[PDB]
Amino acid sequence: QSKYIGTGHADTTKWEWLVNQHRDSYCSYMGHFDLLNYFAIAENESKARVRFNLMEKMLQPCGPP
Amino acid sequence: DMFLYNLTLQRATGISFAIHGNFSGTKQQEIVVSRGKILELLRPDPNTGKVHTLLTVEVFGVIRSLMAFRLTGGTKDYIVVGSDSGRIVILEYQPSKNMFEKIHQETFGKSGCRRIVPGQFLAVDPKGRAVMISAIEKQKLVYILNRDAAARLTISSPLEAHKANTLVYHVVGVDVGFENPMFACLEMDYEEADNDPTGEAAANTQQTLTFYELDLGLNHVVRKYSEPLEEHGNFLITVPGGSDGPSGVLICSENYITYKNFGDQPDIRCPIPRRRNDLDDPERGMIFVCSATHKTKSMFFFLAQTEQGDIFKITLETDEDMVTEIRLKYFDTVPVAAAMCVLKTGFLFVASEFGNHYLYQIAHLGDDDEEPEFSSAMPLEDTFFFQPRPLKNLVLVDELDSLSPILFCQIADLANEDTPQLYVACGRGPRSSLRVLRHGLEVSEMAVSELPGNPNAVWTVRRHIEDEFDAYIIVSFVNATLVLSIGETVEEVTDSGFLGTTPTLSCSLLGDDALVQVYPDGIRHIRADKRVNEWKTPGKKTIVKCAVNQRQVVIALTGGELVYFEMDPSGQLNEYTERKEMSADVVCMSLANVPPGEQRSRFLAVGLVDNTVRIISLDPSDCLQPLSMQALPAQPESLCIVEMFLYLNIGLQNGVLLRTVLDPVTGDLSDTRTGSRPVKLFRVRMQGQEAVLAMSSRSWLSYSYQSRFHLTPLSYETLEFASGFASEQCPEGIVAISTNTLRILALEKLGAVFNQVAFPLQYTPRKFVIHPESNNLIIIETDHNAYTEATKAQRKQQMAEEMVEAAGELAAEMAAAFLNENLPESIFGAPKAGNGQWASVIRVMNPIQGNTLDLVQLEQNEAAFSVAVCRFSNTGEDWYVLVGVAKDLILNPRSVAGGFVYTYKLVNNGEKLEFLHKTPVEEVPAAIAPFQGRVLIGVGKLLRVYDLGKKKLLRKCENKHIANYISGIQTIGHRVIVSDVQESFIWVRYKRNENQLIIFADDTYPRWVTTASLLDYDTVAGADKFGNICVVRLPPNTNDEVDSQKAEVIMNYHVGETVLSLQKTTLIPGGSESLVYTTLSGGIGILVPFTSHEDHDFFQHVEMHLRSEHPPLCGRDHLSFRSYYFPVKNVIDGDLCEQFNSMEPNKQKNVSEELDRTPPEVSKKLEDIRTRYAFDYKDD
Repeated sequence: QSKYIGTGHADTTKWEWLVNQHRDSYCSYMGHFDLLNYFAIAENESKARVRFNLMEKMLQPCGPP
Repeated sequence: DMFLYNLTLQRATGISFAIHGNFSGTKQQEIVVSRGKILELLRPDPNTGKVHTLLTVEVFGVIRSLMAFRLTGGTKDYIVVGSDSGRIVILEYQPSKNMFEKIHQETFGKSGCRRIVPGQFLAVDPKGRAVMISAIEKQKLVYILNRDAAARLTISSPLEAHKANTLVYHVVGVDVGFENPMFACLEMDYEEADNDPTGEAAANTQQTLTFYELDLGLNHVVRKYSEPLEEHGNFLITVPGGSDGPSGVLICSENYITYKNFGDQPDIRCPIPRRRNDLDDPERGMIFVCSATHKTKSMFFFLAQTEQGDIFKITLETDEDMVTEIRLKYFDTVPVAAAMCVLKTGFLFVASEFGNHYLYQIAHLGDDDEEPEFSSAMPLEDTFFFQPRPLKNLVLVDELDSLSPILFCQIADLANEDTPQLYVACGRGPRSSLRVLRHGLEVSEMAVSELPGNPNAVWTVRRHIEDEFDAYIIVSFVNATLVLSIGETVEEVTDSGFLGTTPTLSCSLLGDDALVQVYPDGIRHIRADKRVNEWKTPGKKTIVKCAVNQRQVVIALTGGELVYFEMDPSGQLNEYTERKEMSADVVCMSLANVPPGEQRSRFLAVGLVDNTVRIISLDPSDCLQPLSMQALPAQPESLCIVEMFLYLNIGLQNGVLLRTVLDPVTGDLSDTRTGSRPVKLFRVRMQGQEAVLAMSSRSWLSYSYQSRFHLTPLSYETLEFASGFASEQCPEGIVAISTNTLRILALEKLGAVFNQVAFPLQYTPRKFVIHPESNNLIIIETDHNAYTEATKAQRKQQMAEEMVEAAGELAAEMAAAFLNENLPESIFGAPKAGNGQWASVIRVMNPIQGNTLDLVQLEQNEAAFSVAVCRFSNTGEDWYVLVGVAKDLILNPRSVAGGFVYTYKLVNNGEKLEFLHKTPVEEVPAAIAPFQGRVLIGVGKLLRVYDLGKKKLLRKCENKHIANYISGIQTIGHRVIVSDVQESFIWVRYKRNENQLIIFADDTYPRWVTTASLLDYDTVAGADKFGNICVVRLPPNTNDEVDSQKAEVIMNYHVGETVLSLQKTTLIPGGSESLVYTTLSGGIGILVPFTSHEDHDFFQHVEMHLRSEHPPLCGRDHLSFRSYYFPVKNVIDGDLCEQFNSMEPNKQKNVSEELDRTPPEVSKKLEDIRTRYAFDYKDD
């Protein structure tokens, strides 16, 4: 379980948990087509640019610890 | 108990992926596209230039990547599919069976669009020796592809290429000349960024272009090369290598493109050219959205499209084995595409990311003209500039109608027809539209010409019997008839025809070349040799009805007096020596056409005011003698004898139509109600055979197909008359007149589908309401990152003023061309700017035509998200239009300055909006609903009861215990259902005594609701942002006085496409209620209740069997797919069940015999659902 990214333990901070679920969420946006469609419709941006911003968000989705 | 049954009616039309190649194994090139949940194989014809859908298959999974490859010496391209399964699948299309054969399927991970499980990215070696499937992070796998002695493709074991804490922007196979396979990818390591509380490690962390090599001799993968990039890139391009061109990749980046082959190749960059005088905010960057690649034995080039839809032709100059410069050139402009395919024989396929798709023909390669050609070696510091021009290198050859994205939908009978239409608000920005959907036969409008007065009839007459095409079109009005010669210019004629001033009852070609006109005052015969024989009506009578033929003319006069004329072989007409009277007056007649061998038809159908039809012989043995009569449930309106056997068709005054069999006597019959309109009958030529066209509220077509009849309606408006047509312009069409309009139509397509008529809009629509009196539409069109027309005008003017400032005096001329021309925003894209800017417009549009009745351009930073039309209890019967608007909405991070609620008077029975007042509010109100003479408005998490005041909307009640945010609200006569954005539905009661909104129920699960509908007083059906659908029900014995009721969920089902409209409605007259939903990918589905538990067990066992004998194509588990977020509860997948007809015959025999049935029985029981709830046009 330690080798599986996203797994947690007792000494897991809240920042680690929410950066894990943030990256998971962004990857799911990349995956499910109609989700990326809804997002690309909300903010008037093409699918490519929305995926690009979602990839730039992967470095630090929330902020430094 | 409530068990449901899902079925798709219009499959998803938007395209997520598109590849091209010789998938059929021939010289023909096909295009495999992924619509998300559906894999589709299309074949564009190099002759007619149309795209035909060869195959369409539901994969019951999420397609995330699509690639095609070919082994060395191969003649047929395979299909690698990266899905949401933990499996990779290689497929091969089979033309003899028209199905994708799953050649290979290898498992490696868990299901779902996971973060570290491969499937998102897919890149193949350009020689076909290896394929690489990779996730967004960490894990990367490579399979080796090699065929055996039987020439069948074989796969190897997976080779690991993992790299912890690494993100992959894109993967691309590098074209090496049969060297070790190379996979280049963009990576980004976040291990440093995750351990730096200052955030400085986040910055300066640039992505690395890394080259992975597959050591075929050592059978392992090593991170061979890696170099950081200057700025972040979005995707790569395979540069052809080996014998054709130099190896390498093209990294696309914000405002730049970089050829960066590894070794001693220096990095070559070129800035992205920008359009001259961009109305966009200059602070915004510019990237490419997609790229196509064409490889020739001679040359090669690329096509890269920008965010504005600018297609550039990128060429590389080369010396020795190294590249010298990147030569870009402005090719053309098309809508923003998700994929492009450059096929041989000069064709470009443009699958737009939203809206309709396009197929162009390449006329010129883009060179030999005098347009500027940019190079990387050109010095500048400032970017290149070019002029966007109309299409001059491409020509639009075909356009595929795509409904994606569907944002609102109302299924109602706004038109005069009987079957309800689907009024769909859908589109993308400027290319948005309101499209009306009728399920029937596609009608190709060949011509339309408006007619004066009210025409009542029309016929089409040849000049000679041997003429392959008609010669005249005759139109009968109230006091006149008009003749048109269908020559090259379809012009009005007068001399060749004679006819008369009076109305005409019939026009036919009697002789080989003789014309016969029947009018109420008599009969005119016109010989080819211009000699006219005139027949006056005996006495003061007039001709009521008529029935003509190739050699017979029967007329019915007032008092029901029949007069019979027969033509002798010499050519003249001879009146019979007897006139028969009927029991009552005659209202309609029909006379079958003469067979080619015989010289006269025998049977004559006559309809009477007696509400009876009678068959009368016309042979001289028993001329004008009764043969067989028959009573009818109502007075007849039209009759038509037709062959396929002999059938008499009877259309009554009410909407009923009857088919009867007859020969010496009338036989048994079958009937159906079409009603609302009197049924008329016309002879039409369809597919080289005789078919009958019956006209009521809709125009239905009855035609025999392999001794099996069909009665399919036309996806078209009401029509008043019609006759068969045939010219060189339209070899087999129909001339039809409607109220004050003449139309030349054609029925090219034989299959019945959802056909559309599109009304363009300006901005992206959010919602539209139905005005009960006017039957018109009030649509709100809101768009992010947008200028309003006024603001766009000021920035264009201001840009001209800045433009004049340069010393130069051609600035005024450049400003003449620049100001004069506002480029069409539909094709060249709409100017976009600002992260906080918006653009919203209210529109009053008539759904019958395409005209906009009223237009209300809102302010610059105002964004409307809700709208409603209702009355108020304090005022009279005056209609008011409330529009919820938001002020300075900034999303990511969410921050709102304010909100407004406009109130409008809607005067002139729903044709103009008059400003009343504009009530401000603190948070955005995204929900407005009429409720008990007042209006419920949801501002933020606060649900307020609002009443109308003469100055502003007075707040009468408020409830603020709502969790997060109000997305929608619908109310039954007493209760209030609100849709929390994240916390499912909530159940609120309004106490009338104190104006108090008491929350009396909520949901046990959180649901990201998108839309919903109240199925009854207790249950609600809701959609999901993640593409789910549920039905939640209150406990049976409940009252709104109690509190904290947990609403139980009685239905869960993952559709796989995000649903944005649920509506309980009946699709056809006589059918049952179905729950029709629309989706964001341009698809229409239905949920259908079961009538008995026996059917539930039956279809359930069908589901279980097909889950194992016909597993989903891309390795996904069907039960897990439909249980994506919530386990399935009381839904049967009918899309999987209907694949029973696609299985092998032995599997059909096994599954059927396990149910103690036969395959045809199972198929018929599956068709029964569509017959009861959807569209079935079989006519016994």
